[PDB]
Amino acid sequence: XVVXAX
Amino acid sequence: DSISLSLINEGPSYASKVSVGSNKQQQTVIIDTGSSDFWVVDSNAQCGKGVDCKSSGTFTPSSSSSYKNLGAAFTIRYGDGSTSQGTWGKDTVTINGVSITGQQIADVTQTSVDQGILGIGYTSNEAVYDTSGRQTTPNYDNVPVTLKKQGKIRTNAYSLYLNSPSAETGTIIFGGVDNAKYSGKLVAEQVTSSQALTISLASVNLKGSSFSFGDGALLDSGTTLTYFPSDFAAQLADKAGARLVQVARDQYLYFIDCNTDTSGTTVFNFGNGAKITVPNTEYVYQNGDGTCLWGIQPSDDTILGDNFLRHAYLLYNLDANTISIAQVKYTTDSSISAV
Repeated sequence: XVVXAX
Repeated sequence: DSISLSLINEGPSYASKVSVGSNKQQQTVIIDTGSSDFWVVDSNAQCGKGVDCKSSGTFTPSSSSSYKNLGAAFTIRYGDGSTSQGTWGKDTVTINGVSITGQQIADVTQTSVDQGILGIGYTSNEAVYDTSGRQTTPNYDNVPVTLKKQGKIRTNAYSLYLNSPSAETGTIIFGGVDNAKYSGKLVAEQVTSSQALTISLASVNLKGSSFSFGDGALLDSGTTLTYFPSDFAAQLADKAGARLVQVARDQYLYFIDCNTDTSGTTVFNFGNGAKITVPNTEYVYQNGDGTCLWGIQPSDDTILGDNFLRHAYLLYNLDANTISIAQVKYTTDSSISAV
């Protein structure tokens, strides 16, 4: 898998 | 005063039990330094296709005598493409027995994320915009800010100890630091972003070669792997022997032999001299099919995720805008002092 606010 | 909270090593991310509402409805939610909003799965939410979003607890606003509907719509989209939508609210939030009142959270009624998320980053990174770019609700005091304002901690700061790759649990400490859990001294690194918890990464040492970097890296507990700009990742990949594979229309992943030699280490050197040594075991990510992802992937974003962070003890200080880092020491020994 995950990649969390970009 | 500090608040220790157990982190459950769930595989791709780390989650904790947090209760919400007058009736303290327990949720198991991802602890995420990479986002800033706390949202819970409504009991009546509709999960995304094939998502079992209610298996880590849910929140029933109508069961809480203290729940306040703010009436504003909530929407967020994460780096991996997953999303949540619902409505903004306020309620009591309790973390290992310590309660904060009137905490703004989102009651999420549709999500493609597996569970709720406790975002603990800067308030400036709150998801308060519509998908037109327009701000639809004011920035607000998120959980760490409220812990400070309500006198539960002294400083908006927290220490992150993901623990070992094989560990069942780690610990996050709000407003404190466990001095037993690292070697040498913590080195303060300058946060270089207004919105993200990013610090200057000076170089990476791999297979006895130094690769100069110099740009910011986000230190994100809610990211599983490590991400570098394409060109930099390719240099590392070539050294590591990883191979690029287009796995979907617009997605490229590095894979590596499941049997690659992982006896070495990869070393991360930061602007102010912080140094973290990561065992190379962290760069072979088992897929279910007898293939392995490499633990470094290409991206427009530079992110040091769990496979890095397990090997550091980090004290994030959102007031000072520093993150203080030292090589982790895995131990049950504890010597916590307030920050």
